[PDB]
This record gives sequence, structure tokens and C-alpha cells, in this order.
Amino acid sequence: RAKAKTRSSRAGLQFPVGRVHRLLRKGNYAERVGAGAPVYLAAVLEYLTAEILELAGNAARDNKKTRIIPRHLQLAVRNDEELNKLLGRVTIAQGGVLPNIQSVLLP
Amino acid sequence: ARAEVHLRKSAFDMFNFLASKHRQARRATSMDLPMPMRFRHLKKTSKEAVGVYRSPIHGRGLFCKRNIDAGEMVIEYAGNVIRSIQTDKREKYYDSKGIGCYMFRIDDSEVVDATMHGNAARFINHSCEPNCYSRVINIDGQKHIVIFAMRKIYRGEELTYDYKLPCNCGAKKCRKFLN
Amino acid sequence: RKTRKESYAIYVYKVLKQVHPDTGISSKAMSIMNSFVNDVFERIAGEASRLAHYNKRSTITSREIQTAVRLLLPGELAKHAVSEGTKAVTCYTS
Amino acid sequence: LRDNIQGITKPAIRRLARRGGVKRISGLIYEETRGVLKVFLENVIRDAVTYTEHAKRKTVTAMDVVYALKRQGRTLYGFG
Amino acid sequence: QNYPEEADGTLDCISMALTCTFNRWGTLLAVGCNDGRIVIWDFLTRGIAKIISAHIHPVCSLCWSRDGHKLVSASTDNIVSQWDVLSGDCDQRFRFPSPILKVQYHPRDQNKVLVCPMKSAPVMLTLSDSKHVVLPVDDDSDLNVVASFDRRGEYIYTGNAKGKILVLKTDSQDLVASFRVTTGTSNTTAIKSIEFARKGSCFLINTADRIIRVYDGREILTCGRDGEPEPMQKLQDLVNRTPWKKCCFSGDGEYIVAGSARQHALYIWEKSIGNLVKILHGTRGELLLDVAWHPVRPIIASISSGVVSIWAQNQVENWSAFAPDFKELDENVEYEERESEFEDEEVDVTSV
Amino acid sequence: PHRYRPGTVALREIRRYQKSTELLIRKLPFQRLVREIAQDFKTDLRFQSSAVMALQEASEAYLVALFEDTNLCAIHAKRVTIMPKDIQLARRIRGER
Ligand SMILES: Nc1ncnc2c1ncn2[C@@H]1O[C@H](CSCC[C@H](N)C(=O)O)[C@@H](O)[C@H]1O
Ligand SMILES: [Zn+2]
Repeated sequence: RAKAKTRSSRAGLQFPVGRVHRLLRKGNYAERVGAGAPVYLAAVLEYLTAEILELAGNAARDNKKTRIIPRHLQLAVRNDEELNKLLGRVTIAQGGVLPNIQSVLLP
Repeated sequence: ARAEVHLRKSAFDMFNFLASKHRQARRATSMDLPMPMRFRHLKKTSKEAVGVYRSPIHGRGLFCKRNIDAGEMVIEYAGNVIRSIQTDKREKYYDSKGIGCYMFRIDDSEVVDATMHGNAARFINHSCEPNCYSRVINIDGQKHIVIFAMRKIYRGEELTYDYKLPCNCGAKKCRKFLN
Repeated sequence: RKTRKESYAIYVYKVLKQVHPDTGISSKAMSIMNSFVNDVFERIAGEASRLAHYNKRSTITSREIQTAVRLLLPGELAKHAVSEGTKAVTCYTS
Repeated sequence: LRDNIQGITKPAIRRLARRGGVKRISGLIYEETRGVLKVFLENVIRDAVTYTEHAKRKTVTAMDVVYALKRQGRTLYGFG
Repeated sequence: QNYPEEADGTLDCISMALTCTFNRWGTLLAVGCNDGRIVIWDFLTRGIAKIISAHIHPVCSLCWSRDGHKLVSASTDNIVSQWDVLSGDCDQRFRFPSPILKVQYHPRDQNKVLVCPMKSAPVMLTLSDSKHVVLPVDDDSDLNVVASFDRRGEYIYTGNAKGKILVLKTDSQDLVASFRVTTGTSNTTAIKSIEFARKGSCFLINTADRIIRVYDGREILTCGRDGEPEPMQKLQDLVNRTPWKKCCFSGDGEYIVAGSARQHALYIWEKSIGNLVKILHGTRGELLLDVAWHPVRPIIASISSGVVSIWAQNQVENWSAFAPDFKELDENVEYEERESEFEDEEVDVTSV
Repeated sequence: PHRYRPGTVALREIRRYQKSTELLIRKLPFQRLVREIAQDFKTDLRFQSSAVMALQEASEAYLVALFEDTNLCAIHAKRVTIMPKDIQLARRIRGER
């Protein structure tokens, strides 16, 4: 009957928890979704999103810009080793390639 | 044994770094990317790419510990950005103390000190047969002294450049006068 | 008069304004980040479901999510993400 | 232990190449093949031990090897 | 600095190490091996000091004394002997009833030790002779009772086999405080081991259902006899469900460390706030046996099949000790230095 | 006193090994290799026999496929003998590196 503090800031997170638990119920992944598994999963998604947005915003400052256009995401994914090993077969729209001229072509 | 009051007991050196050993496009800094993107990764490379050991030319030289490819940055030469008449007072002061001049200038209005404050980039000798050079960039106006390369350089070679007194380089077409 | 659509615009917006206090984000990058979040969620939930079906169980606990993350992510990124999740569960516990 | 990466002998790579259809072999293929085989066995055995320690046992059954090969993309028929 | 982070070597010299404990000062570490060998190292220069091959039997418990001289033995023939760091000779010898688990000296007198069997009440003896004082416990049903002194030496906290705590006096057995904890829903479970801090009166409760509770040594005295206190901080784990083996404290009551019993792990909480802050690891398939915290520097010693690993902060070398006038900068530091351009007090040199 | 012109014994070895089906690696060194590189991920494991058989089958099939694609590359390069840069080119085109 009192105030209800949410499950998004009871653990100190940002991604929602009730929406993740609804998407694990409405999907038939299994029968009985456990206690804190959506909290664990929302923390993992937070960490990956923060990891990619750091490099995105850094490259966006270094190209003398203020907004972000997907060329920066293309650079931030394809520069690092680990994200390039994860996102193998993905074509980002409006992406572009990395500069790579071979050794024997240029004089 | 307790009969030698022998000389060579003076050093005149604040740098007693010299020890017994004296061992002599996958990345970002060799890309065609814009300059501050390479300028970030500059410091993550330069802290462990090279080394400083004893050289036959003049004391301590710069033998790198990584196979540097041609065209990329190596290290920054930074320190106290002094302004142009404190140079002469420090010339008189280090003439009074007996330590040589370590002063590269960004432009002909402001010079950069290295003796009082700096990094490990001081151990670059002058030679008339270099394999590096220098370009000044614009990291948001705060310009820098960063050293590129010229050719493919392997592990165990001294890095030099032209500073523009007989030199100890022994070049094929040496000038032998550093003015 | 429109039907509501699920999204992730506000949450990406919040994490961006935590980690970079000035830089804004356009429309297309928001759509890309939306698709990326949905993609990683699909992979992790599917692998956890196949595990819990293998071991003769009926319950997706946190332990299966841990084993799915360890199987899927490469090395050092997994070693960070497991500790981030365990810190979150411990703060939620008491 | 140190050996048994060299215990894979050297008519054996020759016999595998002459099952594959190879005529004349140079003298570097031996160490190159040892390196490639070691990399692949690492990337199978790691997922095998992961499934084992998740299942809470202390042996490595055949089904775990089949599951690791199935997730890599190289299905094996004949042991399930 | 703070809590350790990196691996930093080992001492894999002595075969089959089993247990370990420190002194007050943090420079003495004896190890009761698998055959009676008692080995001390150095810590500053890290050399093996003294092997004491006392028994033909293995050792299960040890303790240091307040003067930094005396030890105590616990073999598989119940032999309790007084030792010395100068000589290393046997003094006392007699046989208990067969189980002996852990001993503990009195803090402010090296006369008395508190000895605990398995299926009996804990017994306090002296070191002058074989005098023993019978300690009464409330249940006296299973007689699986643990007991320990507090920090300063005021009382003796005991723990039964059923989940009730008695607070007795060291000589007259003054039952002055007691409490029962609401263990979950139905079953109240036993206590493994209770250990005590060095700054203040904080301590921990280590049950048999894998939950650590934090209490103080003043709130229970305020609640008196048969009171109901609350845990100052609850510590538990949910993911791997984490059985425990060994518990101890940090340097000056700052943090709490607790080694595990399954995954060869070390966890570091905070007594102040109350959250886990670092997970350690090591060899994946070993078996953790004994964990000791270092009292004046962040060092943790962990025995897992002979190997003693010392997590010791991974110090980083630099300049400015060679030439203390040159400051190794990071980026461009421009400035001007000078705005203005150019007694017989007898201090003891033998102040020991 | 007779010796063949070199190549004929190679050709009949190719036909004789592509005829039959067997196992081409001795099982004791392969078993010790599997235990050796499984030691570093968890101490004191205990293998069954059929798991060792399955690993041997998978490794042998992978090596044979790699050698066929390498020989295609080398015949494209107007040569005969396999060089290791052909192996590196095949592994880089396929996407494994
Ligand atoms: N070719 C040369 N031979 C000897 N000294 C040189 C030289 N060219 C320049 N110099 C002087 O030598 C200095 C190089 S510093 C020499 C390395 C370092 N000081 C050491 O411990 O050995 C410069 O300040 C310059 O004034
Ligand atoms: Zn010269």
C-alpha cells in the first residue's frame, strides 16, 4: 500500500528488468524463469552498450563533430580486436570500409 | 688493495642511468586515419615500444624494442614550453653547472625545455644519416613535437634526426658542422 | 492515435549522457543500437534455453546465463562481464 | 610434460596428405601442421571442459565433444 | 594502498603444507605440514628460518603467543607441547579424549589456553600443570560446541550444536548474554567458527547454511541475557551457492575476506558499506585449505596442496628516485618559475 | 638392381590410401596429447575412450579438407610443391583468421 521502489534502481542499473522478464516469459525459452536472471542479463547488456558507446563518442569528438553518424560506429567496431571477433557477419548500413592499401601496389 | 688513491672519482653527471647491460596496418598509428586518432594511441605505444641503452656515439642511445614499420609515429618530445629569453638565462645557468643544452623549438617564438621536465625522448642523437624526421600537428591548437619514421626499421637500431662542432655520425657526405 | 512500440531509445540515451556529458546521437545510430541490443538478447537467451533443455531441467536460473555468457563471449570481455553481473546480483540481494 | 606435440610423427603428415591428394611436400609443412592442429584441439577441448564443469561431473562424455563440434559448425554423425 | 590485486609468486619449497598462522607483528609464519614439520619463513628477505620436525604424526592446529616466543602443538595423538623460538624443545605431553580441533591462548596472560574437542564441551587449561576448568554449555546434548575469547580478554563466546550462543566469564562462568538468531524459516543451524578483530569489537557469524552475519561486541552486552539483536550486515552468495571454509578480517577492521571451499577463490567485501568489491582466482582445480591475512600490510597467504601464494599488490617502478630534481611529466607543462628573476637542540642519534 | 623413376610410388600411394578407410595417427601419442593440453584447463580429469575416438575423427577430417584446398591453391600458382604461405592464404580466405 506504500510507495514502491522499482527493480531498475534497487540494484543500481539502467536497463529495465520487468521488460526483460516479460520477454523471457512471452518467448517460450523454457518453462520457469528464475529469480535474478533478468537482472544479470540486463547488467551484461548495460556493460556491452557502455563499452561500444565509449569508443563511438570518442571518435565522434575526434572527427570535430557533436552528433554521431554510423561511420563512427563502423570505426569503433572494426578497430578493436574483441568486438571484431564477436560481430563477424554484420553489415552496418551506411558503414564503409577501413583504409588498407597493400604493400606492393603503391610505388 | 688500500694503496690506490686513484683518479676517475668524479662523474659530473646527474644521469647515472647507465647500467652493465646496455642491450641493443593492424594497429591505429600506421593507418590513413585523421591525426588525433593516432595521437591517442601514441602514448599507449610509446611507453613500451622503445628503450634507452648505451651507444658508441655519445653515451646513451635509443635502441627500440619493437619492429617499427615505415610511416608511423613513435614518440613525442615534450617538456617545459619555455619562452624565448629564458633560453639565454638557462644557457648561462647550465654553463655554470656543466650540463649540455636540451632545447628543441616548436617555432621561433617558443622553445621546449627537456632538462628540467620531460620524458625519455631526450636520448635521440643527431646524425647526418637519419631514419626519422619531425612534423608539428594541431591537437586543438595545443601543438606537439612528434617523431615519425622513414623506412622499415628493425629491433636494435638507433633512431636519429637532423638538428639543422665535428659530429660523431661518420656519414658518407657528412657536414661536420651543426650550424 | 497510434499503437505503442517497444524501444530502447531512452535507455541508450541515459547511458550515453552518463558516459559522455555533451555528445548527442542521431536517428540512424539509435536504430542501429536498438537492433544490436535485440540481437545479443536473442543469442544469450537461445543458448541458455538449449543448455537447460540439455541437462534435464526446466528452469533458467542465473547459473545458465553465466554459462551462456562464458561460452559465447571471447575471453577478456567475458572476464569483465561476469564480474559486472555478479556485482549487480550481490547489490540486488540485500 | 613437454613432448607429444612432436610425438605426431613424420610419415603421418605424409600419409594424411596422400589421403588428401598431395604429390610433393616441402620441409616446413611439418611444423605448420603441428601448429594448426594444436590451435584446433584447444578450441574444441575448452568448450568440452566447459560443458563438463557445468554438468557437475568429473569425466568427459562423447556427447560433450559432439555438442562442441555442433556449435563450431562441424557436425559429427556416429556417436550420439 | 588497499586490498591486493595480482598474483606475485609463491614458495613451492616445502612438500605438503597444511596449515598456517601469524603472530601479532606480521613477521612470523609457521606451517604445520603433513608429517609434523613446522617451518618458518622470512617475509622481508623471504628465507626459510627453522624447520621443527616435532612429531611423527601430522599437525592440525597451532597458535602463537603474546611475547613472540611460545607455540602450541596439536598432533593426532592429542599432544599439546610448549615450544620456543630460541630452542624449539618439547615441554608438555598428555592424551586427551581422541578429538582435538583448535586451541587458543588467553590474550592478556600466557598461562591459559582454550582447547576444543569434537564431541565434548571446550576445556580451558593452564600451562603450569594439568589443571583444567570444566566449562558448562546450555544444551549438553550433542556436545559439538565451539568457543573463543573476545579481543580484549573480557569474556568467552561459545557456540553450541543447535544455534544458541552463551557469553561466559573466563573463570567464574558468568552467563551474562545470550541470543538466538532467526535462521531462515524453521531450522536453526550450527556455527562453524567465530573469529574476532583487532580494532574495536566487531566479529562475524559463520553458520552451516552459508550465510555470514556481522555483529558487535557491545550491542549484545547492551541487550543483556536472552535478547534478540539484528545483524549489522548480512553477507551471502546466490549464484554458485558458495560453501565456505575459512574466515578472517582485514588490517584495521576495514574490509572482510573469506576464502571459499569449492572454486579456489577469495572474496573481499566491505564492512562499511556492505557490497562485494573484488573477486580473486587462481588454479582452477585445487582445494583451498587455509587463509591468513597479514596484519600490517595487505598480504594474503593461501594453502592449496602445498602451494602458498602471496598476493602482493604488484609494485610499479619509475624515475625520480635516480634524479630527484627531474620530474617525468606526462604532457606539455608550461609555466614560469620565478616572478622575481634573481638550532643546537640535542636530538639523540641513539634515539632507540 | 632396379629403382623407380621418382613419382610412381607417390602415385600408387595416393591411390592405395584413397581406396581404404582407416586411422592414420597412432592412438597412444594422440591420447597423451589430449590429456596434456586438457591438463591446463582443469586438473585431474578422466577421459572415456569414445571421446578420444571422436576427437581423432574430427581432427583427421579437418586436416584432410585443409590439404585439399591448399593443393588447389598451389596448382593455381603454377607449381607442384606445397609451401606454407599457401596454407596461410587458404586459412585467410576461408575466414578463420
Ligand atoms: N653527433 C654527436 N656526437 C656527440 N654529441 C652530439 C652529437 N650530436 C649532438 N650532440 C650533443 O649531444 C647531446 C645528445 S644527448 C646524448 C644521450 C644522453 N645524454 C647520454 O646519456 O648519452 C645533444 O644535446 C647534443 O648537444
Ligand atoms: Zn658525425
